[PDB]
Amino acid sequence: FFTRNPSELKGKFIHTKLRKSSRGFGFTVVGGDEPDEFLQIKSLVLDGPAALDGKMETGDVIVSVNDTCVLGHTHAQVVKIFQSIPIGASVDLELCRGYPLGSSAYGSVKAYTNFDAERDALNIETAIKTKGVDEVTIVNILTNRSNEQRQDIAFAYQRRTKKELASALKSALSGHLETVILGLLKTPAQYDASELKASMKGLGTDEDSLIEIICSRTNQELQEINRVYKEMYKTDLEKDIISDTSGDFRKLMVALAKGRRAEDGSVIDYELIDQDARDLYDAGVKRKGTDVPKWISIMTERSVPHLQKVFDRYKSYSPYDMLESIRKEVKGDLENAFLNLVQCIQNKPLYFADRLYDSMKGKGTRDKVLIRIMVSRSEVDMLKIRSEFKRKYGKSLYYYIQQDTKGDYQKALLYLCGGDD
Ligand SMILES: [Ca+2]
Ligand SMILES: [Ca+2]
Ligand SMILES: [Ca+2]
Ligand SMILES: [Ca+2]
Ligand SMILES: [Ca+2]
Repeated sequence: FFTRNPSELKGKFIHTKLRKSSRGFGFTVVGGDEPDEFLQIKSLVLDGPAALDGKMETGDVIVSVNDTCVLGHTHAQVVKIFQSIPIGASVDLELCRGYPLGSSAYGSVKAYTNFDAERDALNIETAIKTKGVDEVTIVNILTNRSNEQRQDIAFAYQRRTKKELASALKSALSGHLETVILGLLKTPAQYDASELKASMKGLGTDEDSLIEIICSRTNQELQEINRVYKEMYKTDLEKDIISDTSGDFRKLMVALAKGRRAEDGSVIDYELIDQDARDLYDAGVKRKGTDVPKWISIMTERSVPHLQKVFDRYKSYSPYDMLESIRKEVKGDLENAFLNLVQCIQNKPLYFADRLYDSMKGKGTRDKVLIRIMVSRSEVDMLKIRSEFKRKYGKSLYYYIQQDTKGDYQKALLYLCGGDD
C-alpha cells in the first residue's frame, strides 16, 4: 500500500526536530527506488541525534521534510535534502508509523521487534542440549525471526559455543523438520544456490526444481545467486546447467539463469507489444513446427509488465492463449519450462499457490516442493500466495498444510504460512 497524500495515511503522525551533528542525523533510510514506494527508517545510530530524540523508530514513513512533502519522491531526492543541511542546522520531520517495511510488505514472516540475537542463541543452545532435544523452542524461535535475524543468531551462537549453529541443528534434528530449519538458516541466495546444486547432483537432474527456481527468480535474485553459487561450489551455475541439460531446454534455462531480462521501463511500448505478440503467433500456432528460439528470445528478454501485455494482445491473433499454445506447440521439459515461465510472468503468487496445491493434492506430499516454497517465499509474497490459494481452492493454504503434514514439521510450516484464511 502506497499513497503520496498525508490525508490518506492511517497511522500515527510524529513531529520531530533534529540538529545535524558531525556524524549526520544518525539514521539510515530505505525505499524510494521505485515509482510508487514509501521512505521508511531502516536503522538508527544509537549515538546519533536521531536515536537521541527517541521519537523516531524503524518503519516510520517519512511524510515531509522541512515543510515539503516527500511522499512519492525517489530515494535520491530526499537523500539530497538531508545532505544539503549543513552541520549544526535543524531539520523538521513528520513521520508515520503503522506500516510494515516495504520490502517484506507481502511476506508472512516479519522482523521480530524486541530482537536479541544473544538471548535467541542461548535459548537455541539450551533447547539443543536439553535431554531429548527441545524442538518446539527451536521451531518457535527461528520461524518467527527474519532471515536477517537468523544470520545474527547463528553468529551469536557461533561466538558462544565455538560451533556453527547449522552443524548443531544438523546433529539435533532429523527428517523433514531438519530440512526446514536448515533451509531457513541459509540466506535467500545461499538457499537457492544449494537447491540448484542438489537438483543437478548425479546423472539424472531434477528438472522440476531447476525449472521452478530459474523461472521464478528476478534479475536481482539471479544476479546474487550466480555470485554465491560460484562462491560455494567453485564453478559457474551456467556451466553446471550446460552440463546437465540439452536441446532447447538448455537454451531456455541458460538464458533465464543469466538474470539479464530487460527492466520495466517508464513507457509502455504498444508497437512492440503488438509486434512481439504477432511474432509469438507466427513462430508457433500459425505454422507447422515451432520457432522455439523466437519464443525463448521474446520471453526471456522483455520485461515482465511488457510480456503481460503481449500475452493479452497475443489472444487477438491466436485462438489459444499462451499457455494453451505452449501445450499445443511443444513437449517435454521444454513444455514444462515454458508453462512455468509464463505462469510466473502472468501471476507469480498464483503460480506458487498452484505448485503448493499440486504438492499436497494427492497421496502423500511432495515435501521438497512444499518446504522450498514455504522457506523461500515466506519473506517475499506469502500473503499474496495465500490470497490466491484461498480464492482459487476455497480453503486456506494453512488448512491444506495442516491436513498433509504432522508433528513439529507441520508446526514449522504453519508458522511460515503465518495464519489461516
Ligand atoms: Ca524432542
Ligand atoms: Ca541428522
Ligand atoms: Ca545431474
Ligand atoms: Ca504445430
Ligand atoms: Ca496429500
